[PDB]
Amino acid sequence: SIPWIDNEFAYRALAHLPKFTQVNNSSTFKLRFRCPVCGDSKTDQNKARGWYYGDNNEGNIHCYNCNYHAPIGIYLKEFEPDLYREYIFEIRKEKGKSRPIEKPKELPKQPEKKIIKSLPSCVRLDKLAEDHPIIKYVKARCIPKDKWKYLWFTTEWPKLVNSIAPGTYKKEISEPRLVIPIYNANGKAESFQGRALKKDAPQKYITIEAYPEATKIYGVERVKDGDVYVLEGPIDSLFIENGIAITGGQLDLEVVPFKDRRVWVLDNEPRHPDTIKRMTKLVDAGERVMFWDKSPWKSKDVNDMIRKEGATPEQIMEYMKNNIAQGLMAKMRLSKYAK
Amino acid sequence: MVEIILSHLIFDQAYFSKVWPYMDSEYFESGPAKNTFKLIKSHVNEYHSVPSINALNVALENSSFTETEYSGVKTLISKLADSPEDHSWLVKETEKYVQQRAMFNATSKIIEIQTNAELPPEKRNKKMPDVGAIPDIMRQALSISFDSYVGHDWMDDYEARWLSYMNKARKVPFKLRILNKITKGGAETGTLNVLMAGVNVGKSLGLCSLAADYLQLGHNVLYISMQMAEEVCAKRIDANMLDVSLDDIDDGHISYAEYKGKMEKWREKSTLGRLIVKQYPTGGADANTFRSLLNELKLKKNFVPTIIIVDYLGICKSCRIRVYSENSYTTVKAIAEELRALAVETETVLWTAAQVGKQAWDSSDVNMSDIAESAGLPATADFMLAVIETEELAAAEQQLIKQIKSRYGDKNKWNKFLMGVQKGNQKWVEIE
Amino acid sequence: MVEIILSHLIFDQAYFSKVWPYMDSEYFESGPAKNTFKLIKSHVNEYHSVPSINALNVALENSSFTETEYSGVKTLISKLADSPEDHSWLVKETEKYVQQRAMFNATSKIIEIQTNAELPPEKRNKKMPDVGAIPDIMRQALSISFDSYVGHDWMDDYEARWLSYMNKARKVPFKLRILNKITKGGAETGTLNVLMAGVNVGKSLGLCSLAADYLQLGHNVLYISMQMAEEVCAKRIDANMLDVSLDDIDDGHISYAEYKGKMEKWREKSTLGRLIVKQYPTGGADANTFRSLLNELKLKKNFVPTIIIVDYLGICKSCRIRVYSENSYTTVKAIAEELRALAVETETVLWTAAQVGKQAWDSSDVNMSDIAESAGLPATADFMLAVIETEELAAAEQQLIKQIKSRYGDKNKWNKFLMGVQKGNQKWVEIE
Amino acid sequence: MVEIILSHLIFDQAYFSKVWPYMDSEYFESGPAKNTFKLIKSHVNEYHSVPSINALNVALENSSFTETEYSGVKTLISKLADSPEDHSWLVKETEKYVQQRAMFNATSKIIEIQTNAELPPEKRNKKMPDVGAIPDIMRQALSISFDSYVGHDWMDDYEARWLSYMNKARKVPFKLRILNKITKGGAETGTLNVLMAGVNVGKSLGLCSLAADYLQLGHNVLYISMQMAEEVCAKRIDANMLDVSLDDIDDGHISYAEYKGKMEKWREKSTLGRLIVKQYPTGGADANTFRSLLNELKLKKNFVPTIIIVDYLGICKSCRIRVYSENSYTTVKAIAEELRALAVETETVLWTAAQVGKQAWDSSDVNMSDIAESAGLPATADFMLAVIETEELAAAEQQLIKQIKSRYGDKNKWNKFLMGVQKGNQKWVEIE
Amino acid sequence: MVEIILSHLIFDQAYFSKVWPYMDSEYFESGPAKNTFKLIKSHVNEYHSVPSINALNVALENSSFTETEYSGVKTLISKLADSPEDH
DNA sequence: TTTTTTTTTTTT
RNA sequence: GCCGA
DNA sequence: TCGGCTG
Ligand SMILES: Nc1ncnc2c1ncn2[C@@H]1O[C@H](COP(=O)(O)OP(=O)(O)OP(O)(O)=S)[C@@H](O)[C@H]1O
Ligand SMILES: Nc1ncnc2c1ncn2[C@@H]1O[C@H](COP(=O)(O)OP(=O)(O)OP(O)(O)=S)[C@@H](O)[C@H]1O
Ligand SMILES: [Mg+2]
Ligand SMILES: [Mg+2]
Ligand SMILES: [Zn+2]
Repeated sequence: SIPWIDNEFAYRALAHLPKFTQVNNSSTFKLRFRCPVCGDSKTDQNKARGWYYGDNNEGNIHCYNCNYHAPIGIYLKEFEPDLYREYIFEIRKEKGKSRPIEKPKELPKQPEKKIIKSLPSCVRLDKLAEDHPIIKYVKARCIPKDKWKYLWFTTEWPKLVNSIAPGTYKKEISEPRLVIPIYNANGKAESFQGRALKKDAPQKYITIEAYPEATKIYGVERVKDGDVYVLEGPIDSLFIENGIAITGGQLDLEVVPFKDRRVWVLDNEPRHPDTIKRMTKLVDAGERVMFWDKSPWKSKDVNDMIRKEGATPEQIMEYMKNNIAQGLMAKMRLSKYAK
Repeated sequence: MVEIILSHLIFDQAYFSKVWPYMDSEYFESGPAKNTFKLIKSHVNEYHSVPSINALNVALENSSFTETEYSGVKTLISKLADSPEDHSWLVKETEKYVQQRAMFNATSKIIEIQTNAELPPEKRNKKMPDVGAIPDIMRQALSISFDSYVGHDWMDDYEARWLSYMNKARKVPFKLRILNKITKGGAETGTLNVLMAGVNVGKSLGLCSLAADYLQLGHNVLYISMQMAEEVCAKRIDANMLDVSLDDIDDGHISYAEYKGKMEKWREKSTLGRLIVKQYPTGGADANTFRSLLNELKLKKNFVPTIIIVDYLGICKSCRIRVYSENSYTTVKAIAEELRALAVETETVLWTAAQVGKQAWDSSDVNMSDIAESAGLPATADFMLAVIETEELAAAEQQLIKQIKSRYGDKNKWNKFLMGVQKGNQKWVEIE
Repeated sequence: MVEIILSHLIFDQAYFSKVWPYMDSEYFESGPAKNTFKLIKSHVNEYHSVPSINALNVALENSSFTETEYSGVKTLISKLADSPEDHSWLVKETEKYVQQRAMFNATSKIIEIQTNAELPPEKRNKKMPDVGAIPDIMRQALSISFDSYVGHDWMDDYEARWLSYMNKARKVPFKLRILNKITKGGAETGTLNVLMAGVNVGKSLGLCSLAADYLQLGHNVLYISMQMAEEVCAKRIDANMLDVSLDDIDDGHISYAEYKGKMEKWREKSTLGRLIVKQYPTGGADANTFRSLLNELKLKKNFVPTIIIVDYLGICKSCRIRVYSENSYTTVKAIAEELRALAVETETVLWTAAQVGKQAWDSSDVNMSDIAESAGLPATADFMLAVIETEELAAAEQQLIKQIKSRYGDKNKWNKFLMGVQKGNQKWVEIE
Repeated sequence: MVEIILSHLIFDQAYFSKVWPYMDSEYFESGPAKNTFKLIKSHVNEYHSVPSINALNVALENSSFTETEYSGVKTLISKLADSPEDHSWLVKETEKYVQQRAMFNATSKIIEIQTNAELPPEKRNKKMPDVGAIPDIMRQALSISFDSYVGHDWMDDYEARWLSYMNKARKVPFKLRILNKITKGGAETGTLNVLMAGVNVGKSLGLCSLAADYLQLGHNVLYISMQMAEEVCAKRIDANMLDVSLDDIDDGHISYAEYKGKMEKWREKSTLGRLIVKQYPTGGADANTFRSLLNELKLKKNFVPTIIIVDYLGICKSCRIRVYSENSYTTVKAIAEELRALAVETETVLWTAAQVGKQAWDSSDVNMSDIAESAGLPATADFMLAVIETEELAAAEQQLIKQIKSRYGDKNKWNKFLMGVQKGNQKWVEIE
Repeated sequence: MVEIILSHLIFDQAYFSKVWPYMDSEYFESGPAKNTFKLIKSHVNEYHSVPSINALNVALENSSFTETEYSGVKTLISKLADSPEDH
């Protein structure tokens, strides 16, 4: 196919549609829009189910509201016959010639730009009194005290962010959150996560990046010799020696260092097929993945094991060190464990 | 070492002429290597030669790949270059890599097979073999080698042909001299023999006659019944070897004292083996089940089989094709393949019986184009017979054997012969 | 289910008497289950009996493990209960667990073998086998079915076989001398028999005649009316038993006084049994529906059918196959196999009729090949009769029954015999 | 692709002299490509010779070009190499590029024509073609092919056809004077031939001999055998080639020393071809298979055959026919058609055997009507030789060969001939 | 009353022997109850008998549905319990 | 790839 | 539509 | 109340 022309024509033919948004991440080109086939919902104007994905080898317009998935050419034929003919002609026009899109291959990225120096409205956990409510909550979390020097407590999280990244929130409503600063390899904070307190925070539990190129892996500065264990929760990583945690919905293997010795320690849910998908994509790369297939505990995360089933960190480490499998060996445990 | 293999596939000729036919797209990773091999294979198909780097660049430009795929393939091709090396290490290392990557793919396949097996019905998909097929696949992968024998090459393979001339395989003799004559001394060990016939005309009768003859010949016989109880098959064998009619057994004409006396007279005979009859429900046993039975017979009863005899081939479970998944031809062909594999493994002269098509019933002659469940049996079987007792052979108390498929001798020498099948004694005699 | 396996090992003798032969420490786990089974194995080795919970705890105290293993084994031991579940389900489930864990172990073993093979000979481990052992390692892991039975021996079990011969409890008489004579004691339980005939030649007439004959012999008969209605079938049965020409019945030649007298006279007989007739819509009943009917019968009334007669097998609808999922040959043979399985489950003679293709609907003789439905029906069946009627036979009121397929006895001793069918009475009369 | 085309125009003589007549300035681009081709055309026009790279650079030096155009042309000129690509792929790829660009140009032209049409007629371009000529223009787009060879054109290829006549480019001799006499030079390539065996003739023997004679002439032969084992067919080949009687091979009269000596003596001769025997199960080989076998032989053994002898036509399988029978007219007709299609597409001579009726058996004279597979095989078989053996000819060690159907020559010229058949040597010799 | 129906389907031979032939999958729900009845029906087909709670737990462990469905079925089975009742 | 009904056709 | 806040 | 989610 011709994905770049597909993206260009999709942008041309979807910009005028209401609730259009050109969501362009460094590897993905997507368009959000209210689907003209269905119209989505009057309440769900911003919750527009019309999506276009052009990052694939072909451009596909999919709407989950009316369940309409189709190639971009079909949409052009059904809605923009003039633009349809334009696209269908120009695709053949450039089809004969060699693809030149690789010629302007430039990187607009930048190095550390918003290096985080100090945290207003934040008091570190080890600096707090033993009867602080957050301290009691983390006692319930059973986090070892020595690592409390890595977590802060705040009450002005929107204010803190707008002091770091102004304009994030139109209102700086005071909000207590657990600020977990995410540092780089050299030890300087490149982002920070406002972990929700109590059962759940009111809104917007998100990790605020200092800049788009900031790291998403927590604890990299504390990585020592030996195998590196990759987990899903920074608090969970706090229970793991040489344990880093990826912070984000995107899982890129290239950005994660220690290709030789990185070990993926994921959740203990054989169900939740997205987990199985992640496991499969990791094993297809021949990566080192830990398997909970022989775990005596049946909780979800390591901290859950500790809190609910009374697991101890040493048991966790010995299970991880004895349950690392790679290649076909990993695939066996993956296959048996999934269901 | 995929880069080296591709480099010497492109920049070398002798390496290609030696290694190309065995290469396949399944032997490379899903990244740039597989796409490069796809382009190379497409060019070779289209022009019958190895392309040049410029040709590969042209094909890549005129290809439907992703930006990542296009960049990777271009980078790999740019990395390709001729490394001057010896034409002895390259071939062996390529063969090693092809075997290693064949085994990885095979293993992944058996893992997928097990995953499919653990799936519940309906939800589980198809076009994937059953768990029982897992060993056979693992046999293929270990057989991959760059020395392929495709056919007999006259003036090139003359040592093997002369060896086949002078030497002859060991034969397990029958007790009927007619079968020895039509098999030049007997049946070879690692063979799947079948006694085809019509329905209720003597499939199991012939199998039991062979079982009784082989028991009298001192071999160790296992009779696996799928349509008859153990008592029924053992009664057939008793009728054959004690010269007592089944009517006499059912009516009780022979006294238990005489029965015990005959049994002791047979037991005191030194040249006697042990025949063991095992029953499984119809569709409840497969080749794996037969292997488990052999294991327990070697352990529990300390009995090593020599003549495995299965009552009905078409009844047995495929052992490799999920039950009620494919058609009849594929299922029965897989059954025959599994049974022959077991026979070759255990070095036992296996016997079974297949059912002819409805056209052959009550017909004075049958042939290969009459097998009901699958016509693939003669391809798999090594010695097949027929029974043509239609209208007047029974009235004359005789039989007729077509010798449909004979891998031991020339089937068109004694193709049709008459056997005096005695139904009351469940035995075969010779008309001479 | 490891906890269940250990609990039923400790607190059951029957389970231990059939699953301990097939048990290895490599099956269960590398955790507390492994050490618990090791304790069980040690306790049975030192003293040849199954331990107790107190004995197991004493053994654990005597044995040495790490604190974590100690706590885990103790916790598992505390979680053991009798729980006297079903035996069949228990053995089947533990067999499935053994097979799956054996497959997992074999696959891990071959993976380790390949991993060692990739290593340099100096670095690699000599203890593991070579790659050539990958196939057999799989098949030995596919032959671990739970089956301790080796079967008969023909030499070490001749007395038991003679005792089995003496047990004629399988045979059921026919109330007709000719049928019993040609079946050597009549039909047997769980044995499918087919009385095939052309359209409007007397299939259901013969089936109702057999139902009446079995009723006069004290059995319990279940007549499954596939085409007619309940009242009509009962009318035919009355025509046979109450000896009143079916027509007379509709022409008032039997007064209600005489009908009541005959019915009460038959009720007074102590040798009379029970006959239940069930009508079913065409293509709406089979082994699943038949077993539902069986359970409903056994609950509503103290009725256990000794004979199961099906009005026509072709009218039935296959259990697994949909109404017209596949061709006639697959679905009808599936129905035949399901009915035979139902018969062998309930240990009842299952009679049914079959239709004949148009080639023999007016022939003096009908052969086995002339089965209108699947040719698998004259393969899944046992005692097959064919009913033939011509102008001369109709004038003589004598249907000709041909012993087309005879599993019970000699198919050629009396192949064709004239029956004395009186269509007015729906009765068969032997001819002397 | 433009860079490669320009480079091989500059630095080649055969490719230029082949592809120049079909190159136009509008085929390439509106930029560097068009200007470079304009320079090439100008140089080849002013001086009737392909410019050199420095000549092209000089032409660039003295020409009307803009600064950007000058830089682009200079860079492209410096980017021209003398890469020695293969010829066939280069021709095919440049033809594909030319056709694609011609299609793009024609599509753009018709689109611009339609755009011009939808304008006020007072304000339009007169030079633009009218709409009614649009189907013609696209035709000119598709009238672009570098090599215009579609079928054999009479009066335009009389020289090539005469060269084929004189060179006998289709015939393949038989090593027997009689066969070449009755075929005007032997059998022809891309043809099928059949031997009609009579009452016991041995279909294998003749195909065996021809196989040999074809071997002694240096032709690559492949004997796909069905009713025989590879060793048996190769043994017949040995009998024909080494002058050793077939039964002597079985007895052992000829020793290993003499056998190996004769084999090496034959190997010393440079006029000896290669024979590849491949076996297939009876009825398990259709024509399509043979195609895959040829692909494998060409790819792996580099064996490109010119003679393909299949053991038996009736034993073969139809390529796409579900119903199979031992002797059916539709099957033999389909098999003959498919085998002849295989022969045509492979440019190879194909031989097979077939059986005739009993009327042909009893009578020495055999008519095309007196053929079991008449109308069917006669229709698709280029050559048909009825091989008949009579008792008098058996005593004289001869056979009566009759040319039943000769697409090669007149039937009656030399119809019947006595052939010196030696059954033990499996050899055919001429008769003085 | 699906919980009661299942509880007396398991812990009662008399109730089962009557109600089972009429019972079918489409009679309970689209949630846990349907899956529990599916497991019960599968076991009944396999062994011609009512499974115990342990057998149902074994079947649930060897099942394919999601974590939500698994939790629902486990909760229902744990909530299954015979009570003194009349036929 | 078998398998069965029905019809239609054709060859021996 | 499902999930997260 | 928001964003991100395969076919
Ligand atoms: N008890 C018996 N007494 C005498 N002859 C019998 C007896 N049982 C079977 N036969 C004969 O055995 C012959 C063939 O029976 P089988 O051994 O079943 O042959 P078959 O080909 O295996 O039949 P199948 O298994 O149903 S396809 C029939 O023709 C009967 O005459
Ligand atoms: N009520 C009746 N009165 C007299 N004769 C009858 C009666 N019912 C059936 N018959 C005769 O019985 C023979 C067929 O009847 P049935 O056995 O009921 O039919 P069937 O054997 O089920 O076969 P089909 O194909 O279903 S009609 C024929 O000779 C009929 O004339
Ligand atoms: Mg039998
Ligand atoms: Mg009827
Ligand atoms: Zn929509």
